[PDB]
Amino acid sequence: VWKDADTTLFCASDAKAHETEVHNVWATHACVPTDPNPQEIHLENVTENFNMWKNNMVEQMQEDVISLWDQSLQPCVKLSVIKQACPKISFDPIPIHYCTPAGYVILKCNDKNFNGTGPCKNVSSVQCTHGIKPVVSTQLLLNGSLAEEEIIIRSENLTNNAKTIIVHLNKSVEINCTRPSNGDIRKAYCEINGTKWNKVLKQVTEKLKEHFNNKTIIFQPPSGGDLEITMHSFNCRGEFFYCNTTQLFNNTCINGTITLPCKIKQIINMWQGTGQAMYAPPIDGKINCVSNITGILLTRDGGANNTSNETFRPGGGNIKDNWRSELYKYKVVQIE
Ligand SMILES: NC[C@H](NC(=O)c1ccc(-c2cc(F)c(Cl)c(F)c2)[nH]1)c1nc(CO)c(CO)s1
Ligand SMILES: NC[C@H](NC(=O)c1ccc(-c2cc(F)c(Cl)c(F)c2)[nH]1)c1nc(CO)c(CO)s1
Ligand SMILES: *[C@@H]1O[C@H](CO)[C@@H](O)[C@H](O)[C@H]1NC(C)=O
Ligand SMILES: *[C@@H]1O[C@H](CO)[C@@H](O)[C@H](O)[C@H]1NC(C)=O
Ligand SMILES: *[C@@H]1O[C@H](CO)[C@@H](O)[C@H](O)[C@H]1NC(C)=O
Ligand SMILES: *[C@@H]1O[C@H](CO)[C@@H](O)[C@H](O)[C@H]1NC(C)=O
Ligand SMILES: *[C@@H]1O[C@H](CO)[C@@H](O)[C@H](O)[C@H]1NC(C)=O
Ligand SMILES: *[C@@H]1O[C@H](CO)[C@@H](O)[C@H](O)[C@H]1NC(C)=O
Ligand SMILES: *[C@@H]1O[C@H](CO)[C@@H](O)[C@H](O)[C@H]1NC(C)=O
Ligand SMILES: *[C@@H]1O[C@H](CO)[C@@H](O)[C@H](O)[C@H]1NC(C)=O
Repeated sequence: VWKDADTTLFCASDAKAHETEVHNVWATHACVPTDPNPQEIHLENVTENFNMWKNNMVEQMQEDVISLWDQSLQPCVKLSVIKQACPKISFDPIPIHYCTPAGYVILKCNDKNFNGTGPCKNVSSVQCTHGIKPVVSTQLLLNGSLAEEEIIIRSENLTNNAKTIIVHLNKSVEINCTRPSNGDIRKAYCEINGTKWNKVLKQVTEKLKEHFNNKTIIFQPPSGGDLEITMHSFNCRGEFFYCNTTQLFNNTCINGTITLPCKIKQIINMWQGTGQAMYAPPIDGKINCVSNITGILLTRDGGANNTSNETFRPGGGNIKDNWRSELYKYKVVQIE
């Protein structure tokens, strides 16, 4: 028998001790090696109680990704306004596993269409999660895992427009971002196949209808707020990219290549909440990153319970929701 508990987890990874990349460096001294023979025990006739929006596992990943960025990504000016060293780095996230110490176990929901909250019929017990890459981004969830069957709408409270929505895709759409080798060093662009993106976006529209009484589904650009939230921001090879996602939410098409205009920025608002700092100028050459879009962060407009329209805008900024989208199927329990 077991009870719900919060505990201190430990991480594991396949960090190459030989490597210079900051995530390997970090994982080398912070995580143990992954179990080469991991076990998973199906619990027969067991139904358990999950809640992705209240899982302590998410607060502990957050704490780790902070520690990683604070030792890896050093700005040149920070805080008492300090000026320090900010050397260009090798940067490419690696998968991190989370594991329970003695006397505890992780329970896993295997229901193909589990939404992140409620009971789950097909449960197993494992010692570690799967490998999760700590990808920090807004608007679009990159390089995650995909839903196994249908698209999944996740939200702490659908009818409450203040709660963020996580759309979990079942089909990946590549986004391909380049700061060309050669001139404005800060100009970049992301290409997305519009045929692939618009088909999937229309699948989310029809999915959102099941949950919003077949009311009309409308997308719009974010009304305002932080640059970090009104644009798709993320880190590619150590450079901070800020991309304009207007064309991604073009209701007109719900057929060609979509090119988003992007800006590499040096003055950032730290998602760690540590303020505004200045990073180093970009490395020379073709800065390129190809990522899989595997989810979308949305906020529904308020004040439309009168109309038969429902508007959604790509949002985010709470980086913990990025960790939730991968830990939603797990929860820690204590064994007596
Ligand atoms: N301007 C306000 C400032 N916002 C941020 O720091 C912020 C949010 C999201 C990202 C972000 C996301 C990314 F994906 C990437 Cl790549 C990135 F580089 C940055 N940054 C805040 N300061 C406080 C302290 O009271 C706040 C309340 O908690 S919000
Ligand atoms: N106390 C609030 C906290 N203060 C700072 O961050 C801060 C003070 C001075 C500098 C500074 C000075 C420089 F000369 C250079 Cl070059 C630089 F890079 C940074 N930064 C903030 N947090 C957020 C959102 O995260 C803010 C909105 O920007 S202000
Ligand atoms: C339960 O989950 C396991 C692990 O993914 C899967 O192989 C199996 O098909 C599932 N069975 C049922 C009845 O849900
Ligand atoms: C998830 O499923 C539970 C159990 O049926 C339900 O109570 C909850 O409203 C669902 N949430 C969403 C966002 O569909
Ligand atoms: C994704 O899910 C939708 C339902 O939300 C379904 O119609 C579609 O066929 C699925 N696509 C794939 C590739 O599984
Ligand atoms: C969800 O939101 C609605 C509307 O904001 C509210 O009436 C309801 O109480 C909320 N549910 C919970 C469990 O807080
Ligand atoms: C990504 O786009 C660049 C152009 O910026 C192109 O050279 C490259 O072949 C693309 N990669 C993939 C995998 O499509
Ligand atoms: C875009 O995706 C469609 C499939 O939806 C494919 O048939 C087409 O060749 C793709 N085009 C490009 C330029 O990637
Ligand atoms: C994003 O692109 C649209 C279309 O060109 C433009 O109107 C808007 O001002 C851009 N947003 C920002 C923040 O530059
Ligand atoms: C996503 O994964 C690809 C493939 O490993 C990698 O090349 C790319 O840099 C990753 N993107 C981000 C933003 O981490």
